[PDB]
Amino acid sequence: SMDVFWFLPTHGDGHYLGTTQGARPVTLNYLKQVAQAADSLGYHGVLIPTGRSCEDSWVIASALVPLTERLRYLVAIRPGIISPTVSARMAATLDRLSNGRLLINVVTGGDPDENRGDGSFLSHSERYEVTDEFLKIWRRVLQGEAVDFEGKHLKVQNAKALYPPVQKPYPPLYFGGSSDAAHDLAAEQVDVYLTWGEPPAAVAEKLADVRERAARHGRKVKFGIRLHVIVRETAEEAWKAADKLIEHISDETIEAAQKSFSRFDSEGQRRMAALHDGRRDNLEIAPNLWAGVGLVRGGSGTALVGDPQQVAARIKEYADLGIESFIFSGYPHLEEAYRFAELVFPLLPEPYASLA
Amino acid sequence: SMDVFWFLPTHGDGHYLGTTQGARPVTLNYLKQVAQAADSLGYHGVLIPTGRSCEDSWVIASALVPLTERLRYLVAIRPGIISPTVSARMAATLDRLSNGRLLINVVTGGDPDENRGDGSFLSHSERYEVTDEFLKIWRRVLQGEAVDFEGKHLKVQNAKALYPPVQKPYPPLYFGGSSDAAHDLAAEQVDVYLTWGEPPAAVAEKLADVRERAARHGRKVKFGIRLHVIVRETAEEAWKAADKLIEHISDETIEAAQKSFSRFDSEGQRRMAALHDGRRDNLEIAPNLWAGVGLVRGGSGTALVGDPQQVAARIKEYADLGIESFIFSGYPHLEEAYRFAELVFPLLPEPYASLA
Amino acid sequence: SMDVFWFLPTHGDGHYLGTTQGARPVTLNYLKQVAQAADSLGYHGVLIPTGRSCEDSWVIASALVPLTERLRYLVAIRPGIISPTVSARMAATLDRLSNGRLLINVVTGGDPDENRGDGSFLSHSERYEVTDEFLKIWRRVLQGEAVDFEGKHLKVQNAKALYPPVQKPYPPLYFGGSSDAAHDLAAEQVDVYLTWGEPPAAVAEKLADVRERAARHGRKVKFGIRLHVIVRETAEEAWKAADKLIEHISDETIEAAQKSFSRFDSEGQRRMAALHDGDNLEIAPNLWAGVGLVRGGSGTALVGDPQQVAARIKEYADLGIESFIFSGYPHLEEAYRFAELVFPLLPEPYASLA
Amino acid sequence: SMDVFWFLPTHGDGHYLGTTQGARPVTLNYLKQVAQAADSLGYHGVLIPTGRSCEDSWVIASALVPLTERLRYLVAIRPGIISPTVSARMAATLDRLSNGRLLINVVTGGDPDENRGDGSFLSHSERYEVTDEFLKIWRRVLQGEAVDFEGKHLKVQNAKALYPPVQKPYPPLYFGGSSDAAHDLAAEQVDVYLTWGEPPAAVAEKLADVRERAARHGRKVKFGIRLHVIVRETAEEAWKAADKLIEHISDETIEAAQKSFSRFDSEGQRRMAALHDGRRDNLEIAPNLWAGVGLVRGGSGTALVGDPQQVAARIKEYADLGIESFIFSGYPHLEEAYRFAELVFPLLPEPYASLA
Ligand SMILES: Cc1cc2nc3c(=O)[nH]c(=O)nc-3n(C[C@H](O)[C@H](O)[C@H](O)COP(=O)(O)O)c2cc1C
Ligand SMILES: Cc1cc2nc3c(=O)[nH]c(=O)nc-3n(C[C@H](O)[C@H](O)[C@H](O)COP(=O)(O)O)c2cc1C
Ligand SMILES: Cc1cc2nc3c(=O)[nH]c(=O)nc-3n(C[C@H](O)[C@H](O)[C@H](O)COP(=O)(O)O)c2cc1C
Ligand SMILES: Cc1cc2nc3c(=O)[nH]c(=O)nc-3n(C[C@H](O)[C@H](O)[C@H](O)COP(=O)(O)O)c2cc1C
Repeated sequence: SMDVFWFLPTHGDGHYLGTTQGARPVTLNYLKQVAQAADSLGYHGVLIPTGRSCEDSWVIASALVPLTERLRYLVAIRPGIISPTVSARMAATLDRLSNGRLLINVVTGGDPDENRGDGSFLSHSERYEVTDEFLKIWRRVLQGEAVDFEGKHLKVQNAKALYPPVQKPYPPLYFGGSSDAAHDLAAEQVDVYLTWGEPPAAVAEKLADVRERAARHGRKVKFGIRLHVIVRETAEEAWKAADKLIEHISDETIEAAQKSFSRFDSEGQRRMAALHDGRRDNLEIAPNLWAGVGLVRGGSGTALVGDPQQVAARIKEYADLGIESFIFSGYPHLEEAYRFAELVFPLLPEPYASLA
Repeated sequence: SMDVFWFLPTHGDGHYLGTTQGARPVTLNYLKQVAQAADSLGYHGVLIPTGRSCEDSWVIASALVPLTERLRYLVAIRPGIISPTVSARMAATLDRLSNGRLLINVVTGGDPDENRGDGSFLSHSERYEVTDEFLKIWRRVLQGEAVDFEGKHLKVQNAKALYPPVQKPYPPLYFGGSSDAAHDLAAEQVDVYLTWGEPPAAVAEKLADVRERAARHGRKVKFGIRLHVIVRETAEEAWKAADKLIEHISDETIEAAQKSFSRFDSEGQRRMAALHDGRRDNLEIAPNLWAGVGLVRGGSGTALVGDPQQVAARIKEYADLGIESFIFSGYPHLEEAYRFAELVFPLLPEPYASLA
Repeated sequence: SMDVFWFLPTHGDGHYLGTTQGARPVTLNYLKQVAQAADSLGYHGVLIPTGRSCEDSWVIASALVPLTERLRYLVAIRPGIISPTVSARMAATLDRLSNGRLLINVVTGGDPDENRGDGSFLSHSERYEVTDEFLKIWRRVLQGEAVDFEGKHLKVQNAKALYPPVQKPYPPLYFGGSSDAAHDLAAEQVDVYLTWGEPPAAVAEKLADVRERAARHGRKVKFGIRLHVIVRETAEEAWKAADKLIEHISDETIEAAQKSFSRFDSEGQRRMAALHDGDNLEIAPNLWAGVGLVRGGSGTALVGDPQQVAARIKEYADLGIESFIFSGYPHLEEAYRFAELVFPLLPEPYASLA
Repeated sequence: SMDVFWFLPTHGDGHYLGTTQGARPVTLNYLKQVAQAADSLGYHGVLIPTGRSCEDSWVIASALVPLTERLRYLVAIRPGIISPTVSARMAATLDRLSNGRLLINVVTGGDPDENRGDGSFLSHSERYEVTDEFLKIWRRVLQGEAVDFEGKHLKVQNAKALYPPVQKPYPPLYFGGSSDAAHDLAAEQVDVYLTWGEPPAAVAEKLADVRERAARHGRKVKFGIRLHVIVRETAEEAWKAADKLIEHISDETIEAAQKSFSRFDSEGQRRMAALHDGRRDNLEIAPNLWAGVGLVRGGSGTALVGDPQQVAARIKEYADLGIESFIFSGYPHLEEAYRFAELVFPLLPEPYASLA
């Protein structure tokens, strides 16, 4: 069992990092190009990022749903800046229009400055308290229940969603986060726990922690990983692309990016930035795991680099740990979606082996 | 100058009111039908209702935008249940994908039970205080300002919308409401003031009140009206159709709907229900102005009934009062969009006279 | 088993016959409206007419194929004005793009003036000879065979269609015609035999004739009927709609239509135009011939309440008719009217769609 | 003045020539991908090839017209296998549906076996006699005339097309062919004469000949060229890409392809295969003009290879001869459409300089 996702670059796209050379602006036409490419190639879905640097996820996902047949959309909900009852009605409507193709990514918000710009002034513990109260209302409302809820942060009275979703009991909940509060929330309410591309040993420890917490609640959760990928026909070509991707990066931009990550209140971001510490040398932190992406890009900071045999082998290693969802990306997002499907799909389990 | 809108029945559609006989469920295909009908017939735009009884406005409008060329979407924002910065980003993204076809309807929420289900426990004056603070943030954020705002209800710090909208300074704000708080808010911040289909004398008084208040703020506002329409080739056919529309309505339905409106906290809803009082006699409150819709339906509760000459004549009276936007609807919404465009457009000003 | 089709008005649409009042021109947007209506309402497919007065069937059908999900397209081929190998490749591409939603209507051409305008100067017997030779090449080419064929009219040598169709052995062949040559052709090569809306006794005789010939060829053919439909909630409303449909028709237009039909070398058109002789328009219970007063081709309509309309359909079904191709004025609104009033009274899956 | 076209691979696509390795099947989805890329990237149009090895041109263009906004479609008509009146009606319908985006490529048919497979048994002179009679009927029918014509090959009597086209007097006629009959037909009836990518000196001679013949008819024709393009950021990358494109070609495929080109009765095809003769050495017949494509591919068999500066300079040479249309292609067609648009458009005249 394996779900392979792609990524919609709603914050921008291009050939290189840290420079405007060869940059592609986010347009409806280009988003349509990437989404329809992923649809026809047979990817399970696409992850749509959310944040101040992105166009709105819900507008994009809804606009592309009628233009695609099978592709699923992993769209982010952001508790604390929208009413849970309103959020559930949006989730139901999009799930209904898409005929059950909506997936939910629970995003807590790691940048306090970004959160204060949205009107939320909560501490790290308070953000997860809101998310816990949010998910309880959202899950119960989508199951047809008239919800009365009075917690520390959220209060609703007779909350209903009159239009039930297609997927039961509700669209699957995906969630990522590395703090103790995050792991407790994942073990109790979510369906899939997502992690960024740490080395296999570190990933295994995070998964074991979630399993133990989930077992105490009598639940099991599935696991997914988010990874950039630079795959070519030969390993030499792949590594040249990795060097070419970050050649135009200045040392000033590396210093500014690391200082901005230090201001983030996110344990996942602190772990991702601690793999390189803004150092251009020794970026291969593990076999075929290259951390050059994290020099500038925020969030996902590691990439699998190599020929198809090497990339599939690293995928198999993550798969052997219990991971069933893989969310890949590449620069630029259109071309690399074709490249990954044509070079790696035949080496993956069904149905990806037969798609190519 | 005149803009003629149609209506997207996101809360359901059918041939009759108050019954499930001959009802059309809200599907993507059917909404596509109505929106594409309105686009090709030459309607200026469509109004999309919002509320607990509707599918989500933002998901619907975004899904239909790539499937239409010229048609504009009058979409509702609801201050108090969503962050103003997030709402601004959504408007910008939809305005960008549509290439400047987005119009905003500011909705305060007249049903206290619906609002408490959304997590809002505000009084009537507090709801208008929130909307005042919400609109101030939203308007400035869409103009490129990094906004700091600390009011009674909303507080943002470094609120930014990085993607500017297509329409300047922002997508136009349409607003409806009959209370004194509503008239102050409309005179200060909105672009078009909307009213439901009251008789011309009452409409003139509401328009005169708004003009006077807007002058104190050094502004002028445009005016629009919302009406159902039952137009046939002869007056007898129109009046026969109007009778058939409410033949299945029972007294229990009338009592249940009217008592439900008593719980509503809306001045505009209270004015609309005071026209008919839940009684089936004397439903023609003015020449060719029939209030039979408001027996069950909430919100717009009056319709123009007559032959094309009479309907066009009633439209001119409203235009002579200063009304420039007309938002029409009919049952069922697909067929009646064709009927109005084929029977009434040739009798209206340009460009509607030349479309046929 | 029953297939209910609708109709794409590619030659024009409106509310009334014989007048330009309330007419809807053929645009991409309006064609999109009718096709998407038919798709979402659950119609099996749409028949797309062909002729000098229509937009080209292949262009329209291709343009609507990516905008529809389940709807089938009954598209016409015209032997004698296009190479059979070229026609076969077009059928294959459209069938592949549509994922097997293409249906083929074989049209021989009943208007000699229109045929001479396209460059074909064949007699009535010559038209069916060309069609017979056309279909033999077309059917074999789509089955992957490199075809060598040298007939009286058509000659191909190493004719191949490299892209195989989705439907096997080829997209189904629908054909209509009342002559003895047409019946021989239908019994030998076609899959569905279509007739216009004659009264049941006349329809039954034509079906019996095709059945006997098909048994001699060791085949069975399915049967379909083409019918206009005017259905309202009560019979009085339906008949009022029928009267309103033809109120703008004078006798100058009637004489122009009948004189035009006197030049058609078509057996199915003369049988259709002999039911009214240019009053007493109800030639059978709930079968009204007012449509054929101007419109060439389909000339009868079922008029009545849903119970009456379904009953007339049930009578046709009991004779062996499995395909029904309906239409109404205007074609968008009436597609909804038929689906909401008659589908619940029809067999599966139409009973469950509404 | 310059119009830059791309190409729809309706006969198949892939990463390499002469092998099925890394091949992309022609699907509706993939054609939608290529066409929409060219539309959003700003190409004037796409050329759609015709022939036994392709999916039908008219079905494809009709399928993509509603899915694109500005892109033009250069579609081929083959006289001798379809009635001119029927063909004119198809052009009118597609021109009307596309709102005047249809361009016509007149194709005579160079393969006698393909022509005999379609039922045409004509010699080279007879094919041009048929085409001459075909175009006269087609052009006049589209101008509203009821045409009576009795020629050597074609006879129509009261031929009419009731639906007039959008472009007047008819959609522009593009034509390619190098024989004396082709040059007479182009100078007499067509709007744009197209040639394949021969060296600049040979192209200049052909253009001067077509100019002289057209002047005797008191006409001027525009000129276009069809070329493959392999452009990368550096010249070394381009030539390695050119070498890799034909590395998997075996000599049993070159011999089987050259023997089939001999059977062709096509002057232009004969000149194209005379540039290389099937040899793998000295394929650069002119500065940055590489003939490696014509080793297998029938028809267009020369490519521009180099860095953006070199490719732009070769384009300028052809333009200096009077060429205003450039029809480009690349492997694979989706990726290379972006590559050409991002590397060469800024070096071209307006509007291509401002698109990037
Ligand atoms: C796969 C994945 C996807 C994420 N997507 C987003 C996103 O779109 N926007 C965002 O702000 N944070 C995103 N995050 C980060 C977390 O959702 C959250 O914002 C925060 O960083 C978690 O804090 P914590 O790790 O200290 O518990 C994502 C994390 C993961 C693992
Ligand atoms: C044209 C128009 C459209 C409206 N649309 C909505 C709507 O979609 N949802 C809603 O809850 N209220 C709608 N309203 C009503 C107001 O937005 C609001 O809910 C309330 O009635 C205003 O309160 P007030 O009348 O006491 O000033 C609309 C009003 C008008 C005139
Ligand atoms: C259901 C049906 C559909 C037809 N559709 C067309 C059409 O679209 N265009 C057309 O020219 N003829 C059409 N025809 C007519 C026949 O295909 C053909 O032109 C002629 O009338 C048959 O010749 P015959 O009756 O003399 O044997 C149709 C006939 C039937 C019964
Ligand atoms: C730019 C261009 C495009 C062409 N496209 C086609 C095509 O789509 N199909 C085809 O069969 N021939 C095509 N040809 C070739 C001619 O249309 C014709 O078939 C033949 O090869 C020319 O004959 P001639 O050179 O002896 O005069 C094309 C030629 C050119 C220059």
